[PDB]
Amino acid sequence: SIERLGYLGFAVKDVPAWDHFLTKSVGLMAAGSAGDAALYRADQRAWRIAVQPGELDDLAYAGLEVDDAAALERMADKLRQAGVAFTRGDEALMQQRKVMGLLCLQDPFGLPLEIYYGPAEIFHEPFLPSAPVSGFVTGDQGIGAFVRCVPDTAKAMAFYTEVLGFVLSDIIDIQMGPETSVPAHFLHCNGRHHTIALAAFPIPKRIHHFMLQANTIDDVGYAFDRLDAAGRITSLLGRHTNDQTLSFYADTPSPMIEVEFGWGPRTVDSSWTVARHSRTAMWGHKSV
Amino acid sequence: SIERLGYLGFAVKDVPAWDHFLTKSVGLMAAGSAGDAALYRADQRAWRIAVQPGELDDLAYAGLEVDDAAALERMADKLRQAGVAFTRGDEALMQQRKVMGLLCLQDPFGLPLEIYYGPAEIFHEPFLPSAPVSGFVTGDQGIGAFVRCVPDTAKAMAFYTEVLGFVLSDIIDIQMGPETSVPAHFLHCNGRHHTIALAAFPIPKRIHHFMLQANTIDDVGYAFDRLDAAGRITSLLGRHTNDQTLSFYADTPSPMIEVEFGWGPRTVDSSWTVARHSRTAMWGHKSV
Amino acid sequence: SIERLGYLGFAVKDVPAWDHFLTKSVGLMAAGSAGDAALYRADQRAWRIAVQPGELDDLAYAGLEVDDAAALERMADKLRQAGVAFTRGDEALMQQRKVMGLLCLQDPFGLPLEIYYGPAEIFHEPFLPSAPVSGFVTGDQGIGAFVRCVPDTAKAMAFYTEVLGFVLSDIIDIQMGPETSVPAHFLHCNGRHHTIALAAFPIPKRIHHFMLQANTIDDVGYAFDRLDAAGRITSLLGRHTNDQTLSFYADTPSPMIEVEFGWGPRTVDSSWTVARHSRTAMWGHKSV
Amino acid sequence: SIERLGYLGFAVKDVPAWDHFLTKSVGLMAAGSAGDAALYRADQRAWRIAVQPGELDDLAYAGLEVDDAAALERMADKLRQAGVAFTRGDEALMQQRKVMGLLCLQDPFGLPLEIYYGPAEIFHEPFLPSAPVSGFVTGDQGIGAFVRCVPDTAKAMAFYTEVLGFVLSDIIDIQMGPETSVPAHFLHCNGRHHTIALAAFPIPKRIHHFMLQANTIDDVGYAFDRLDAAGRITSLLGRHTNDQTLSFYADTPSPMIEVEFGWGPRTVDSSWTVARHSRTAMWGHKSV
Amino acid sequence: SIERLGYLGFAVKDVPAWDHFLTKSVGLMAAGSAGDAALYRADQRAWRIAVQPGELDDLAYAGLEVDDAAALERMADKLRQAGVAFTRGDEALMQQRKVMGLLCLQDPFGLPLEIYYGPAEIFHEPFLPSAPVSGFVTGDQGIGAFVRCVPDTAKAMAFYTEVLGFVLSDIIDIQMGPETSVPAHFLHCNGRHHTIALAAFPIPKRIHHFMLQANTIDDVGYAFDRLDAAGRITSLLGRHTNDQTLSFYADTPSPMIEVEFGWGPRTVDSSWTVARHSRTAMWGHKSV
Amino acid sequence: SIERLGYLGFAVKDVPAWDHFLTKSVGLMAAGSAGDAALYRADQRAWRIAVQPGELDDLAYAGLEVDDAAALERMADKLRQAGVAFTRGDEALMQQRKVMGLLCLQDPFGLPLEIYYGPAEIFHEPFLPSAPVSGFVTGDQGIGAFVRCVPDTAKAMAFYTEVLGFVLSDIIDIQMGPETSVPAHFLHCNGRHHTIALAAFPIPKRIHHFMLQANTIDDVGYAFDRLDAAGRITSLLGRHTNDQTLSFYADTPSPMIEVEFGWGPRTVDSSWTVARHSRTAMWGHKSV
Amino acid sequence: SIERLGYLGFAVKDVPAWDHFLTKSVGLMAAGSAGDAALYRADQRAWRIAVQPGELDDLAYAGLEVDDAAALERMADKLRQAGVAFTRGDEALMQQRKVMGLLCLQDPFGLPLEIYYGPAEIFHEPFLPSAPVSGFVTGDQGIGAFVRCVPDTAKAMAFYTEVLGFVLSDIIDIQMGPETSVPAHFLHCNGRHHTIALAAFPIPKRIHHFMLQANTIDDVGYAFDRLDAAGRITSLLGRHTNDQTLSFYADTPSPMIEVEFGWGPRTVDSSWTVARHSRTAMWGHKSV
Repeated sequence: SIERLGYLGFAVKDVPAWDHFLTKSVGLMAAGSAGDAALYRADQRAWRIAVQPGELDDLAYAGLEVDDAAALERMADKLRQAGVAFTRGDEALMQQRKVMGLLCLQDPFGLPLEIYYGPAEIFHEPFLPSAPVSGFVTGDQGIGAFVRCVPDTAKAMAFYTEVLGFVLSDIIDIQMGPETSVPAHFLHCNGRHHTIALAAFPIPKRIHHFMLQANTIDDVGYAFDRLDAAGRITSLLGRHTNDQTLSFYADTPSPMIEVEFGWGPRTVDSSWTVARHSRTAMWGHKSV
Repeated sequence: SIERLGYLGFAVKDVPAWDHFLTKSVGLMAAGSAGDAALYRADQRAWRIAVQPGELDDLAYAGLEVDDAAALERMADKLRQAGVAFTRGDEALMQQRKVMGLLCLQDPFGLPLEIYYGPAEIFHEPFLPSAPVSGFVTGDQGIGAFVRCVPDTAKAMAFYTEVLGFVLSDIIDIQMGPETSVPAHFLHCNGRHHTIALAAFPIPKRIHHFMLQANTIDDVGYAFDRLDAAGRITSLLGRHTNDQTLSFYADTPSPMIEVEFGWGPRTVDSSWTVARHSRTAMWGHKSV
Repeated sequence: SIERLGYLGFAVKDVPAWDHFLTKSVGLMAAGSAGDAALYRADQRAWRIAVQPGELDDLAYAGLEVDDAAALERMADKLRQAGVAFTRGDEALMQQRKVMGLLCLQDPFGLPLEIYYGPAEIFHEPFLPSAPVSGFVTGDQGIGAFVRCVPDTAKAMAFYTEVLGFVLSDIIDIQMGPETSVPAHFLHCNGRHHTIALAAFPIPKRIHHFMLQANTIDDVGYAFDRLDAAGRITSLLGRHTNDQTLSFYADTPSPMIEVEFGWGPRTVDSSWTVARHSRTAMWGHKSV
Repeated sequence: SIERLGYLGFAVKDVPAWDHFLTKSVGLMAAGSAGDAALYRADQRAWRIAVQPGELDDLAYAGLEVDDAAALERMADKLRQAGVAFTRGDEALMQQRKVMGLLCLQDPFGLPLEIYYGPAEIFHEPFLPSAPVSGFVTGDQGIGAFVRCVPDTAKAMAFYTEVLGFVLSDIIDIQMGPETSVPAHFLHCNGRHHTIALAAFPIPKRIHHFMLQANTIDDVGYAFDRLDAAGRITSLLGRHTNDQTLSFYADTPSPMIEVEFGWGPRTVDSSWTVARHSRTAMWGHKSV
Repeated sequence: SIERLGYLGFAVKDVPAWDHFLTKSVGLMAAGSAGDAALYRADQRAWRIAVQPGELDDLAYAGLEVDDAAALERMADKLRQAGVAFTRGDEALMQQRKVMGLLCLQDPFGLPLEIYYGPAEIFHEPFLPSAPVSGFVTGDQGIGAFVRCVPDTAKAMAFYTEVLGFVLSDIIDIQMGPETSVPAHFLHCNGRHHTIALAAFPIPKRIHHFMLQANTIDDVGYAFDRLDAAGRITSLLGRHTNDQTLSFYADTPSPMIEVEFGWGPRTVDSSWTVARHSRTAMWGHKSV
Repeated sequence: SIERLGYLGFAVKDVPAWDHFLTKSVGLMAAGSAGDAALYRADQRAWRIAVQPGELDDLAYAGLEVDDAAALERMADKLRQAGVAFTRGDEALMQQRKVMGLLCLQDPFGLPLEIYYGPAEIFHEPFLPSAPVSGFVTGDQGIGAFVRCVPDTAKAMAFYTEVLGFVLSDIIDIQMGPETSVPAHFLHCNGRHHTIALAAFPIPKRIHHFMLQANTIDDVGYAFDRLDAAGRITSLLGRHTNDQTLSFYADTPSPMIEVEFGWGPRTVDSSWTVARHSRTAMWGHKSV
Repeated sequence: SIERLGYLGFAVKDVPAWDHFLTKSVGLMAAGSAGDAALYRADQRAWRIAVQPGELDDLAYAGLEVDDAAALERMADKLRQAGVAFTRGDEALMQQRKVMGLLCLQDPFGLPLEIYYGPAEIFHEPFLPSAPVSGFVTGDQGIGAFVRCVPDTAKAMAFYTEVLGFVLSDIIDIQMGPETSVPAHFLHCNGRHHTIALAAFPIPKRIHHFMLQANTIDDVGYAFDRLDAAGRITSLLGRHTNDQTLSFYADTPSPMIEVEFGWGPRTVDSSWTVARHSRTAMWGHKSV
C-alpha cells in the first residue's frame, strides 16, 4: 500500500503569482527548476511542490510514495490484479521527478497519480524558508494532504482503499444548503489523520484545497497575517472536529483552489475508530 | 471482536429522578432527546446514556462498538456461524442511536445488545458537566462497565468470550452467606480491566450496577458527598482487589440497580494473568 | 508591596446582561450575592468579580491582595508616609467583601482601590463553569489584569510603582492616528507579565478592558465562538508582542469596556528587561 | 526559630492499649524503652513517640527541633528576651530523650515543650512497620502535627509566632453549634502546611488530635480498616479544605484524644497566602 | 509455553529453622499453613514458598505458571505429544496449592513440576515483611529463579526448551578444578534473565540454590548482615557476569542448598544474544 | 552592574562585503538602516549589529545593556564616583540606536561604550535568517562576546570589574612564541561564560574577534562550509578549554578582525571557580 | 538473517604500527593474542578486531553474528538453498575466534565471511581504553561498519540482501570525476544505519574503510587531534548526508584502507525509506 503523499504538481495560468504565493506568503524555499516546472521545497527533499504553466489552473499530478523497489513492484501487481491501467515512467520522467522508479496512472476520475520510490534528498543544501516559518511537519507523514473532489464518493472510496491501501479515518457531513450536506470521507495511509479526503463538492476543480502543517502555532499566526496582507484569507483561524488541525484557509492564485495552513492535529494508528461529525469546525473557521 | 462498551439505555419508572441523578449527582451533561429517550453525555460523543420511560426499571440495551464497517460484517459472520439470531437495525434505529450501522441481538438471557460502528461526535458542543467533575475516563476504553446478572455463568461466559471476543481477566469469590459464595467473572475487551462482569446473583435485575470512571480522586470524593446529600450511598469509599478501582457505590432511582463512581484502576493487556480473589475489596467498601 | 490583583467590582446599567455575559459567554460560575452585588467565581475563591447596579457602567473598585495582617499594616505605613489618604474598611465592608482586613483608598485619578488580606475560600463548593472552559489561570498571579486609563501616565506610574510596589515590565507605543501614539506602560507585581497597564487613552472609562487567562488554546477558541454568537467580538484572534498572550477581545455590556480572553503568555521575574515595542500584536488581533 | 516537631510523649492510663494501637493499628515500630517510657519509631530516628503511664491520659510533652547547638542558644536568647521561663535539660534528661541539648519550658497554657538539637538516628536498625504501611512522610517536615486546645487563641498565637517563630498558614471557622464557630489557626514552621494548629475548643485535653502522614493513599485505606476492626473510627475518609490532607480520624485509647492518619496534602513556603475557610472538609470526613 | 516460576515447595528436616530463616533473615511474611505445609509470602500471592517436614531436605516441587485455562490445556497437549507422563491435580491438590487447575509431572531427573493457572491473590491482607526489606521484584517475572542440578545438561535442555518452552539466555563455564569446568545453561521464559539454570554439578541435591530479587541495594546490604549474624554467609557481595544480579549467597538450613539474595540485574527479551562467559562473577562473590 | 552585551557597531571600508558576510555567510537578517548604518538582526531585537562606512575597519562602539531606568542612573553614579567621564546620549542618538536612554563613555584605551536601557523589539517582524541557521543563543546572555585587545590587562581589568561590574571567569595563557605567552582574562556579567575577554595581543585592532553562538552543531558545521566557500576560514573546527564552545574562526572583511561561530559552551554563575588553562583548545582549532 | 557485524580480522605488513594505531590513536584495549593474531577490544567482548601478519595489508575476514545455534543452522540452510559453498569451522577455529559455532564462506568477490553464534564475553576484565575515549557504541548494533569494494554492485547486492538478509537503507551517488559517479549502496541488518556499504570503487583493497562509533562528540574531537599528531588525517570533521554520522577519516597503516571515527548518527528500522543523495557530506569532510 501507499506509504505517504510525497509531492504535488500544479499547472497554472500565473506562474509568477504562484511563485510569490509559495515563497513570500507560505514560506517554502525556491529550489530552481526541472524542465518547465519551478520547484519548491519544505524540507530535505530536493522538491515537494512543482508549478508549471498551463490552462488547467489545477493539480496536475500527485506523487504517492512507497519505501523501496520491491514495494513498487507489489503496487504494480495490485494495479494489474485490479485492472487499473498504468505505465512505467521512462528515464526522462524519472529524471524530471528525481525518483528511482515510478508508475503512472489515474484515479477513476482523471487525476494523474504517480507511485514512486527513491526520491532525492539534498542535506548539503539545508532548508531555508522564504518567509518566517520555523518548519513543516513532514517526515513519514509526507508533505501534507489534499481534498479530492469526486462525482461518486463510493466509487472513489473503493479505489483509494481497495487498490491503493488507504484507510478510512472518519466522515464529516458538510452542510451545503438548508437541506443539503456532503459526506466528506477522510483517508489515512500513515500517522497523518488524513492524506486524502474524498467529497462530492460542486466545484469544477480536481481538489478543493491542499494542506501544509507547520511546527508551531505562531507559524500559523504569522502566516495568517502574511496571507491577509495579500488579500487571500478565506477563513478565520479555527480548529477541525476530526483531525483537530488548528488552521486558516486562503486562496491560491488558481480560482477555487485554496490552501489550508495548520498546526497541532491528532495523529492516528490501527486503533482509530471510524466516527461521524456534523460540522467541520470544533471552533472558528468562520468563512470570510 | 467487540472493541468497547459505547452506550447504555435504561427504561425507568421515574424519568425526572434519573435526570436529576445523572446530571446534578453524577455530573453528566444533559444532551436533549431522541424519540422518547432523554440523552446524557460524558465526553465528545453525541450521547452515552439514554433514559426512556418504562416499567422495567432496568437496563434496556447495551451498545457494543467496533471500529469500522468491515468489522461489523465480521461480527455478523461470527453471529451466523454461532447460530445467534440477529437483525440489522433499520434506518429509524440508526437515526435514533446516531450510528452508521448496527446489529440487534440478545445475550443468552435476554439482554438486548446492539453491535455498532460509526457513532456521532459533536466537538463543536464541548462537554460541560452538570456537577463538579473534571471529566471521565472513556476514549478507547468506552463509557465504563457493568455487572451482568446471569443464571448460568458458564453459559454466559461461552457467549461473551467465544462469540463476542471478550477475555477473562480474573475471578472474585463473592461471599453471600456463611457458606455461600458467587464466582464473579470479570471480562475485558480493551485496556479497561473489565467492561462486563458475569455473576449469578439472586437479584431480579439484568445488572447489579454500572461503573463510571472519573479523572481524579477528588472527583470521586466530591461525588460521594453529592450522593450522600441525596440519601443514596450504599458503600463507603473503598478499593477493589482485582481492578483496584477506588470507588463508592450508590443507588440509582431504579430499585436494586446501583452506580459505582470510581478512580485509578489498573489496566490490562495480553499479558494479564487469570487469578482468583477471595474478597471484592482490598480496603473499604463497607456496606451501609 | 501588593502581591496580586484579587477581585474586581463593576457598577453597571444592565445587571442581567452582565450576568449572562460572565456566565454563558465567559464561563464564570454564578456564586449568589452579597448585598446588592451579584457574585461570580473563577476558582476556589468565594468570589472574584462583583456586579452591582449603577449608572457608572464602569469598574467601581479593584481589590489588591497582600499575604497577611502584618503586610497590610506595612501598606498602611507606606500610604501614610506617601501622604495618600485611606480609611480602614469597617466590619460591614469586611463582611461584604469576605476579607479579614482592608484599606480603602483611590489612585490619583479616582479609581477606588481596596488593599486586603485574608480572603474566603470555599473548596467544599468546587468550581463549576457556566460554559465550556477547562479553568482559569489564577493562583499566585491573581484573577487577571486590567488596562487603566489615565490622564498623566508619569503621575500614575509614580503612584503604582513607588507607593504600591508594582514594577515596570515594558512599554508598547500604541499608534492611534497617523502621527499619534500612546505609550502604554505594563506593570507587574508577581509572575503575571502585567497586572495593571497604564495608558493615556481618550476614552471616558476608568479602564479599557480587563483580561482573564484560560488554561488551554481550545478554551479561547470555544469562547471566541460563544462571544461571536452574542455579536460581541471586537478583535480577531491574535497574540501580543510583549506578554505573548494569545487572545481575542469582545465588548462587555458596558459601552467602551471590553474583555480580553487569552492563553499562553510569558511570565516574568526579577530578570525581566524593560523593552519597547512598536505594535500591540506580534500577529492577528485585527479590529472588527 | 523552631525548624520542626520532632517527637511527642504521652502519659496514659492504658499503656498496653496504646502499645497495640501504635503498632498493630497505626503501624509504628516498637523500639524498646527509655526509663518508664515505651518508645515507637516511624523512620530512622531512635524514637518519635513515647508512651509512659500516668493519669493525664494526654500529651505530656512535645519536642521542638532546631538544626544545631548555636540555633539552640539563639532560642535560649529569644526565651530570655521574651521573659519566658526555661531550664536546661540535665544529663539524665538528655540521655532519656537521646538528644545533645535541650531547653525545657511550657507554652502559656501549661503544655511542656522541649526545644532540642542533635537527635539520635539508628540506620543500622532500619525501620520495620508493625502493620502494613509503606512508610511515613517525615524528614525536614518532622513527625507530623497536632491541634493544641487553648483558652485564648490570640495569646497562644503571639507566643507560637513571636517567640517560637511559627507562621500563620490559614484559618478555618469550625462551626460548633447553630450560631457558634471556633476560629482554628494553622501554623507552619517548615514545608508542612501546619505543625501546630491553635483552637479554643471546649475539650478538657491539651490536644484535640495528632496527625501522621503516610506515603500512599492505600496506606490510609488499609489503616482505616484496621482501626475500624478495632472499633475506633470517628470520621469517614475525607479531605481538608486548607492543607488538603486526605485522611480519616480515629480515637486513641485516651478519651477525647484522636489520631488523624492521612496522605497527599499541599505543602507551603514563603509565598503562602493567609486565607479563611468556612468548613474543615472539602469533601468527606462525615462524623461517625 | 511456561510464563513464569510461581512457587516453590521444600521438604525439610528442621521446619522451625526454615521458618526463622525465611522470616527473620530473608524477610518473607508468614502466611499460615495448608495441610502440613507452612506458607510464606513475598507479595500479593496467597503464598510463594511452602515448607513441609521431610527427610529430603530439598526442593520437593516447583510451580510453573501459565496465564489461563486454555494455556494449561495447550501445555497438556504439548506433554502428550512429547510422551511426557502427567496427571491432573485433583480437587484436594488444587485446594492445597490454591490454584484453579494443575498438571503434575516430573522433569527427566525426578524433580516434580506442577504446571498451573489461576493462583489466589489476597490484596485485603497486604504484604508485611518479617524483616526490613522494602519488597521483592516478582510480578510477571515470577517469584525468582533456581539452579537445577542435572546429570545430563543436553537431556535437561531438550526438555526445558522443547517441551516447556524455556529459552537459552547464555552459558557460563564454571571452573571447578584445575582442568575441570561445568557449563551452566541459563534459561528464561519471561523478562527475568533466567528462571531456571541447568548445570551438571556434583552435588547430591536437586538444586544448588534458589534466588530472590529485592527492590533496593540496601535491602541486599541489610540482608547480608542479618544472614551474617546467623552465621550463614557463603559468599561476599558480588555481581554476576551474565545477569548482573548484585547479590550474596547464604546457606539455608538444608545442607548444600543455598539462597542468593540480589538486586539490579539486566532483563531480557527476544533480542537477547546467546553468549559465553568464563567466570560467574564480574566482581566480588568471593567464597567464604 | 552591566547585565549583558546587547549590540555592536562596526566602521568599515567595504560595506557591501560586510553586508554579504553577515547575511549570506553568517546568516543574520538584514534589517534596513538607521542613518548611514546598515542594520542586522539575530533575534527579536530591532537590531544587533550595525555597519557604517569608515576607515577604522574596526569595532566603533559596543552597547552594554541594563534592565531599567534606575539601573542606568546607578551606572551613572558609579561612573561619577570612579571619575570616569561620560555624556548622556541626546535624542538623536537615542533615536539612532533605538533605546530609551544611554550613557556614552570610553574604556581606558579608547573603545567607545554605550550603556543603555529600553531597547526596541519587533516581534511583528519575526526573525528570518539569510542563510541556513536555526537561530542564535541570545536572550539574557546578550548578542555574544568579543575579545578586547589592550596594552595593559591589569588596568583594563580594574575598569571592567570595579567600574562596570564584570567578573573574572578564568585565564588562558596563550602561547605566542617559543618563550612568550599572553594571559587572556575572560570576564562574565551573566550566564555566558564570558562576554568580554581582555588580552595584550600585538594586533593593531580594538578587538581580535567577536563571537556568535548558534543553536545546533549543524548550524556550525553548515556555516563552516559557507565561510570556506568564501575563502575566509582561519581555524578548523575545535573546542575551547575554558568555555567549551565548539567553534571555528573566519576572517571578517576587515583585516585582522575575525568572527568565531560556535555552539554548546558551559555557562556560569556565582559558583564559577577561577582557574588557569595553558591552551586555548581542548581539541581542534588548528590554524589554517 | 545476519543480526550484526561482530568482528574484523586484518592481515597486515606492519603489526606494530597497527598495534599503536588501534591502541594509542583509536583507543582500543589491547587484549593479548590468539595464535599469531593480536587482539583488540572495544567493549565486553573478548575481542573485536584481530591483527595478524600478512602481505595482504587488507581485511582478511569479517564475523557476522546470529543470536543462537538454531539461527546458525537456518543460515546454513539458506546457504545450501542458494548454492553458496561453506564449511563448518572446526574446533581449532572455534577456539581461535572464541565462538560456539561458525560457518566459513566467501562473498561473491572473495571476502571471507564467518557466520557465528555464541561469542565470549569477559565482564570480569572490564574495558579500559588505551587513549581517552569514553566508550564505543556497539551492543545490538555490532562493532561498527565497513565499506566493501566490489566490481559489480548488483551482484553483491543480491548476495547480501537475498542470501544474508541485509536490507537497503539508501544510496549516495559519489562523484569521482567530472562526469563519473559511483552509486554506493548502504545496507543495514539492525538499528545501525548501515553495517555494510557496497560500492564499485577503483581501489585495489577489499574495503575502502571501517567505521567505529564513539559515545561523545568530544571523543571524536580528541581522536582527531591524536590522528593528526600521527600525520594520518585524510578528512576534516564532517557529517554524512545519509546516516548523519559526524566523523573524520584517517589512514590506517595499510595503504588505501582508512578508518572513520564518528558520533551521533540516525538509526533505522522497518520504516526507513529508500532515498538517494547526491553528496556524501551534508557538511564538512573536506579531503586533505
